[PDB]
Amino acid sequence: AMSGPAAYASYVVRGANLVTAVSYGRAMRNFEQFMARIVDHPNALPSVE
Amino acid sequence: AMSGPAAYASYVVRGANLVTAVSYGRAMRNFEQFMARIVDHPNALPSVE
Repeated sequence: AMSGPAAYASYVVRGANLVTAVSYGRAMRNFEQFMARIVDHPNALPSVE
Repeated sequence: AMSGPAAYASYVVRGANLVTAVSYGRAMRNFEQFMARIVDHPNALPSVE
């Protein structure tokens, strides 16, 4: 007998993802994560943990 | 005799234009001015004034 999740994981294009979605190619999974890098906290090196 | 402008008009990719700029091969003209039409005040009919 094992364990695990009991639901799925949502994916919504709310926010400024929608603005990139309509007039372009697409939007971004992890957009808040993506905005956290290049404007919010740049020049960080790729660390696993 | 005439009056007129005295300088140019700025165009910077500051803000979320840069976020689209690194990933996708485009950037808007005043992303906020484009943001207000689609997510802030949608379906406003286009009028000249």
